[PDB]
Amino acid sequence: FHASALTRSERTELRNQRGLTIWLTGLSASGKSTLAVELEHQLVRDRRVHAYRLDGDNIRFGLNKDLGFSEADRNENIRRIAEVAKLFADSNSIAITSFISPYRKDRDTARQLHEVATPGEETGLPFVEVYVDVPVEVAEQRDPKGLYKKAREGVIKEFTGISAPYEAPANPEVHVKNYELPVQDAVKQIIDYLDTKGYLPAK
Amino acid sequence: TFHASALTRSERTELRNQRGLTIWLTGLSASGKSTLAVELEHQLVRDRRVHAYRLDGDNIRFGLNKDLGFSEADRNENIRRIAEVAKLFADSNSIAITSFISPYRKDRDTARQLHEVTGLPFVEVYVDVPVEVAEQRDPKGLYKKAREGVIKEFTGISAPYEAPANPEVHVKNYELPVQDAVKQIIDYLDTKGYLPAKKE
Ligand SMILES: Nc1ncnc2c1ncn2[C@@H]1O[C@H](COP(=O)(O)OP(=O)(O)O)[C@@H](O)[C@H]1O
Ligand SMILES: Nc1ncnc2c1ncn2[C@@H]1O[C@H](COP(=O)(O)OP(=O)(O)O)[C@@H](O)[C@H]1O
Ligand SMILES: Nc1ncnc2c1ncn2[C@@H]1O[C@H](COP(=O)(O)OS(=O)(=O)O)[C@@H](O)[C@H]1O
Repeated sequence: FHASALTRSERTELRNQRGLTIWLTGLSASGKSTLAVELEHQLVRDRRVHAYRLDGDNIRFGLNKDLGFSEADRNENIRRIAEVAKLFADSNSIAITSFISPYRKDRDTARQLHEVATPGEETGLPFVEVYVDVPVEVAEQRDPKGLYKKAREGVIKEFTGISAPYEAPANPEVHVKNYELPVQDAVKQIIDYLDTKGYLPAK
Repeated sequence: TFHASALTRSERTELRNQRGLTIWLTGLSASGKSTLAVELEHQLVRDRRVHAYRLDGDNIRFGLNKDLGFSEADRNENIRRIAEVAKLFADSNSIAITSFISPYRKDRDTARQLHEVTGLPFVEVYVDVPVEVAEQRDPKGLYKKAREGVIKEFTGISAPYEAPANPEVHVKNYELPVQDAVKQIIDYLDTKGYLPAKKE
């Protein structure tokens, strides 16, 4: 019987794909969730790989149902999400996250956790920071849930882009100017990048 | 010309060619949980060709749960988080394999309902050895430290272990080859049709 756990190399070959994390960041209504859902469809369906999205829906009322909006809780929220994305990446799955993650330190913390060697290997796992970029005016014109309106009326306290800052990434792996660009083209810009790094199986 | 709705379990199941579920190991320190987890993961990924992942002390205690100490509020939290992570894995159509002592019936029960509450299968595996067997293995000298009071509230010595009354799989993991134990688990999984067809 095997006494040593599967190595990244054995798992990579046996699962026939690599593991990495795709981290979307951008204003509310920039389209993070929209790109994540379609990106996941193509990866699993079109590319035949294991990919899984982490977002408010499966995190907020589960793993992080105990976190509020305090500085401490906001940091812990990001920390936990990052550790989880890392576990999926370590299992040779492609984790896709779509949290506003407004602060540079939010993404730095997630990147660092991924970029540090894993128990056994000499390297970490790829962390692909995708800036889903739209001017605030574009986000406000979308405002599907009315959040911006309620943000400009204090109904919502400190809202990214309105009463709290969004710190734009200077050097994201993928910068998607997600406006006046069809969703299919934006998702393609992402998949095309992944292919240039050979992060995906043939096709 | 794009998907507005996220992949459904049914579709992810078709596309991934496997079901997702959580195999929860529970038992005393040195009962053999990691050994079983490692070999089980090898067999599921290699021989059965599926996506499975072990959640053990290694990748959890120093990462996601590094902030957790030992107050009971902490041991409950440790278990709760692990259960939620296992569920996400099952939801992704992966077979999560967790190996934590998880001494309290309450925690395992809470973990289970998190899954069964349509829903994900939760296969509770009791990796059972009487305490004298675990204490004679004591590969890391933890039992010796517990006996000397160097480690307090040590499961099975100075803290309780609530054995599962009706676990899906009961492994009498003593004077038993690891291969036979893993086979017991995998065979149970096939009786439930949880795995794709065996490779020819
Ligand atoms: N490339 C795009 N072109 C036009 N509309 C888009 C595009 N991407 C996203 N949207 C639209 O913008 C709104 C916000 O998208 P959403 O995914 O909910 O954003 P976020 O997850 O960043 O809050 C939705 O109405 C969505 O359909
Ligand atoms: N079936 C077995 N028979 C005899 N020894 C075993 C068996 N399974 C595991 N062990 C031994 O027992 C020790 C504890 O196993 P381990 O898997 O680390 O336990 P646990 O993870 O439950 O604390 C190890 O030294 C291992 O080699
Ligand atoms: N007080 C303690 N009780 C039990 N295990 C302990 C204790 N202190 C340290 N350990 C170590 O931590 C492992 C148990 O950790 P877990 O499996 O994560 O336990 S659980 O109860 O929270 O599920 C044991 O194998 C042992 O190496």
